[PDB]
Amino acid sequence: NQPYRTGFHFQPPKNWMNDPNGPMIYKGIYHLFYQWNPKGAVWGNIVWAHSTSTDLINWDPHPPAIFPSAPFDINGCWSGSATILPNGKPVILYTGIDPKNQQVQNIAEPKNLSDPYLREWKKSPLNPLMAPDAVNGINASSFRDPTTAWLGQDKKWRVIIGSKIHRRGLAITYTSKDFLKWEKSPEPLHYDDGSGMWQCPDFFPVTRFGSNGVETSSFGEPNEILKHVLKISLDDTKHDYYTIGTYDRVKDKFVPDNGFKMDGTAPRYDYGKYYASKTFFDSAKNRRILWGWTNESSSVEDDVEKGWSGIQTIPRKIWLDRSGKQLIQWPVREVERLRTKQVKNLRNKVLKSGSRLEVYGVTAAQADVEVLFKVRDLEKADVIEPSWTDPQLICSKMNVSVKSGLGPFGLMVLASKNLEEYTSVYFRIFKARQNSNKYVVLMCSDQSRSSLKEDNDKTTYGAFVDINPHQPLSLRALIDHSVVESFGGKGRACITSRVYPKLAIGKSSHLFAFNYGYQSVDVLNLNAWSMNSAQIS
Ligand SMILES: OC[C@H]1O[C@@](CO)(O[C@H]2O[C@H](CO)[C@@H](O)[C@H](O)[C@H]2O)[C@@H](O)[C@@H]1O
Ligand SMILES: *[C@@H]1O[C@H](CO)[C@@H](O)[C@H](O)[C@H]1NC(C)=O
Ligand SMILES: *[C@@H]1O[C@H](CO)[C@@H](O)[C@H](O)[C@H]1NC(C)=O
Ligand SMILES: *[C@@H]1O[C@H](CO)[C@@H](O)[C@H](O)[C@H]1NC(C)=O
Repeated sequence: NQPYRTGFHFQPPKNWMNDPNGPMIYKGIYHLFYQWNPKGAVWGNIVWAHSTSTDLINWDPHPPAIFPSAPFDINGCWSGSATILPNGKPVILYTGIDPKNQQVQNIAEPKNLSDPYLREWKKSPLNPLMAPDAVNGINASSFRDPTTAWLGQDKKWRVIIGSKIHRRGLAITYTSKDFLKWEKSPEPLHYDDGSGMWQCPDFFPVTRFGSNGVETSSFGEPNEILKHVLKISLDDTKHDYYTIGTYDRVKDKFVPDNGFKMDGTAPRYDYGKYYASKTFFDSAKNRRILWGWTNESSSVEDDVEKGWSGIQTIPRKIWLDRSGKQLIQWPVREVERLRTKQVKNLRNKVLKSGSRLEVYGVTAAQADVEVLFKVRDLEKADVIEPSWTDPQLICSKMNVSVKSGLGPFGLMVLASKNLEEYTSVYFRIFKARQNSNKYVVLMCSDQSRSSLKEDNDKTTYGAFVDINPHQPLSLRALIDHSVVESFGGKGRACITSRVYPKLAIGKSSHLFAFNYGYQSVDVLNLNAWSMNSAQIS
């Protein structure tokens, strides 16, 4: 009755969904809460719906845990997070709205401490632990989204909240004696002028040279080398920006790396439809999982008709790149279990100027794509014009049918029978200069013809990929009907989007490997795997 729902991602079986809340692991069992509306498909009566997992793919439902049932949140149960106590106990810090509509911070512990499901959450009476008042003085309507809490070189527990002072975005921190009495720190971990409110802030360390993530309370180790990443969801831009740096424990301030603010030149986790993103430390695999919400690119009139709004992007694994100034993301390996026992392959195939070879035997609407493009003679690449600095902007000013020396060439997913409607993520190579052997790799995700219904978020997203076009260029594509996640250079580039085709659905879907550019490129290899369904609820 509806071909726009995902088969292996995650979403409620009905109604609106928002921010990802309190992601963690306890007794080998992962947990996921989130902003959910039990009444309709439009933001409302938000509650902390629950679900659990053993492979971050299959989810078992559970009745809402944090919902309005006390003064301190009688008007709403906003986003929060869960900290792992130095004994294995998992609590929660969430923003509730009290009887006089003002963002207060409340804490919540579990009931049956032995229950591996933690379905019943107990909410302290001392709540709220933190609230905007006459002394702290802050926009009571702009003090929410508390992060996970990290100890320190002492007993002092630290955490930050997202606020704003006259357009001055920041992260208010509160030191805690023993996770009960919280003192309002007289200085934000950081802040940035210009950018509005700071939402869904997240603060966590990353080892420099290591794939597996680091704990949340790790401090100055003489053997291991740590770095820090503060990410915050912006308001007036609806994107996610992070930044890497150091953390002077003295002034409890965050110091980004060599000239890098949180807005202006700040990198995005995802250069497409991403939001409310948040991480969490996996004790079991020693990795850091990254959750992201991702709006609904369909008109609301649709969310009301289809009965649902909001999907959750596949948990990603992030970590610092070798260069040290960019996070590397790549979906959880355990998801490749939904891959059909079969295997669609294609190796050593030429892509003549403006050619395209179809990928046949595969659920074109629910698969895992993956290509390795090879570019010969990089010299044929064009030299970028000055102005072209914003990735997104270039991909929007130069659609798919506009040729380039090296490009455009990538994938066409959920493509229609004869291309009346298709999606096209691809690459374009240019020279940074002319003789200073340095190239720029453009990753574009065109949405202009993603569907036939003019009423959809057709905005195209753009991004740059820090890879060396000397070797082959990678590009993966998770395919799941309405949602498509793009990955370039092994995650180095993550552009996700939402499509709603009228002809490209179910068994009527097609895939396509193209190259409509001048110079012809080669397909060193390409594997498309059909993807079975995941038990979501
Ligand atoms: O409880 C809502 C929950 O969502 C967030 C996500 O960033 O709120 C933002 O998005 C809303 C929908 O566009 C806006 O109305 C709201 O003003 C904005 O902050 C979280 O901040 C919040 O916890
Ligand atoms: C509730 O928690 C208690 C912890 O003492 C546990 O003994 C009990 O099994 C739980 N409830 C049940 C029976 O599921
Ligand atoms: C800040 O607070 C004032 C009064 O509480 C409110 O009118 C204003 O909208 C707030 N600014 C925003 C949008 O964060
Ligand atoms: C959020 O989703 C809406 C549709 O509900 C879309 O139009 C918009 O581009 C997305 N982000 C914003 C507010 O720009």
